[PDB]
Amino acid sequence: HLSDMLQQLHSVNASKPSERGLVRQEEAEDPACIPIFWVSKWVDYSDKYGLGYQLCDNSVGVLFNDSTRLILYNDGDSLQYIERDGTESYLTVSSHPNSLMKKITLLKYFRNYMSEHLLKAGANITPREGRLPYLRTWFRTRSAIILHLSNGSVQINFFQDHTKLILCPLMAAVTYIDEKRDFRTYRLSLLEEYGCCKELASRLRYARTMVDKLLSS
Amino acid sequence: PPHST
Repeated sequence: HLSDMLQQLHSVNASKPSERGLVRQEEAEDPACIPIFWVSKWVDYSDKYGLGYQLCDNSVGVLFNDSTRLILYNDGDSLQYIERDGTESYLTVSSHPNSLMKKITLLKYFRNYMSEHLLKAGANITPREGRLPYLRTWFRTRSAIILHLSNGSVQINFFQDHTKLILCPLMAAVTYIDEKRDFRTYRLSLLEEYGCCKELASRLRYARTMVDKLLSS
Repeated sequence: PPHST
């Protein structure tokens, strides 16, 4: 759906959202389109293992350096192992699967690390109701970290001001978290009619540049 | 290592 997202993002950037006479941004809000999932926190151990992160529902997952991923559901015991080729597998920790003990151990170490050292992004936001997605890929730039989920969502966490973007092409929407940590969701199509502000417009512009990168990989 | 906020 990365291709569908380049469409929507262009249309709105192509309409000069903030280059309007009167900007009626609040009119573009769509409470129903609130995301189901988004990355709460993350730790970069790619130097030796991979990248750990937590989803807003408290589940945790990791993308290992060997291109395999492991997810631990919020029940604290259910798992989901995805091999490189995308081959999903559903298991249980308590089932004590020898082949995965080392990676389970590492997954819990990230969980413990994020649990005592990091804040939970979007803590003051109730997601709408919905399987669990996994991190497909990710990368950082001098100015932000981009996270691409298996459900098609793309998240961009900006370093400087801590502002965040959560884009979804199924709902064709975007949720913008500002520096006050205010949390809002707009329907791309509407932001094209009613317009939006200057800082939201440039961020969406940066997002198209990030989606381009995601497609060229 | 590098991490989120």
